[PDB]
Amino acid sequence: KSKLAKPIQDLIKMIFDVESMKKAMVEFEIDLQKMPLGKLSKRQIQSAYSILNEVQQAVSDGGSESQILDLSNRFYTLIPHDFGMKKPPLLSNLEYIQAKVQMLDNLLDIEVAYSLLRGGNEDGDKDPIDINYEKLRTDIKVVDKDSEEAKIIKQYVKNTHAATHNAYDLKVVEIFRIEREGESQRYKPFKQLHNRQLLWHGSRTTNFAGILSQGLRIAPPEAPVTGYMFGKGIYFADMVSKSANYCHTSQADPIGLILLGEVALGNMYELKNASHITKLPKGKHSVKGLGKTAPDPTATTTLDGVEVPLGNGISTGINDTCLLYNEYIVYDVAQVNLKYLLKLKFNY
Ligand SMILES: C[C@@H]1c2cccc(C(N)=O)c2C(=O)N1C1CCN(C2CCCCC2)CC1
Repeated sequence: KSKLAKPIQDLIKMIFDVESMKKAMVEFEIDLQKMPLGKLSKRQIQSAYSILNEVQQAVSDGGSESQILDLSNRFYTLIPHDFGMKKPPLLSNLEYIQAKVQMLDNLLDIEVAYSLLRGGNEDGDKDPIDINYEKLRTDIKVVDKDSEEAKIIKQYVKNTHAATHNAYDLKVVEIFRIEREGESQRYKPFKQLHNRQLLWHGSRTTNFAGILSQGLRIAPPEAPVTGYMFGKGIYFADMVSKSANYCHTSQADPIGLILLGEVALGNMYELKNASHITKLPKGKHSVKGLGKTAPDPTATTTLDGVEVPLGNGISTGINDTCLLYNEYIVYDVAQVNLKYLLKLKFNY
């Protein structure tokens, strides 16, 4: 049996849950009878990405309906969908194409998790849980719920829930301290930057195998450029609930995982409105999209020399902005050191 503490064992089981992967696929409207979990491949997935890129361009540039039809058929022949009774939606609007891009990002992470699960179980000595754990190449510890550390994170959760995000309250079930192999080393130069902040990143549970094993990643050149409010990078929030939203929990499935990462933001190219950044201005290290509401700066604290904006949310006096709440973007994967993973209970 495993010598990993119960919470960590539970975590590993959650991350590698096969039923979760299938449910994710079903929700994406994939036909699991024609495309089962065990048939997902990296190559076939990458290919869908090019079709979506092409059809997005066609729509954007006013190509022919038949170009669009032709591309739509190719996508669906490659990735079989089940629309049940309904007629298959064509790939002729950008909102839908972006939804499909999102699906592909999730499928890739699911392929990663499934391949890891099914590989390298050769050692009959070690408990399967520990074998799977080790595949995450991440040192994980339970943070004691009655430590100053735990106390600070709990407050960050408590205080920074948004007003408009009132469908649920949020309880911290468990806090893991995590350290991905080689990440400290990768991050080390950015310790020289100022304005290092501890920020939220939410994703579906089914992404965590890829995230822990591979770190947070920036979208391929191959993926359409159209859906990203501030270009392709890694996005974080200072309001717990704006990130928690991206867990895709439900009353039916109320348990999610969310990250806190130290993010080396340096000098922030502050923005109000959409813009596809490809290069950052002179001596800027990150982007901040400014929001109408943000934690009160007067409450911000320091955890291990990283800023924790755990104040209750207040008006920022900025109105000429689209966003309701802040978000922060970096453009180099090395500018992130993940610090904690929280198991969250969404009380709807
Ligand atoms: C931007 C926003 C954000 C802000 C702050 C924190 C987060 C976070 N995960 O915590 C997130 C987050 O996830 N966001 C998504 C980014 C990807 N798009 C999609 C657009 C179309 C192409 C596929 C991607 C949908 C919204």
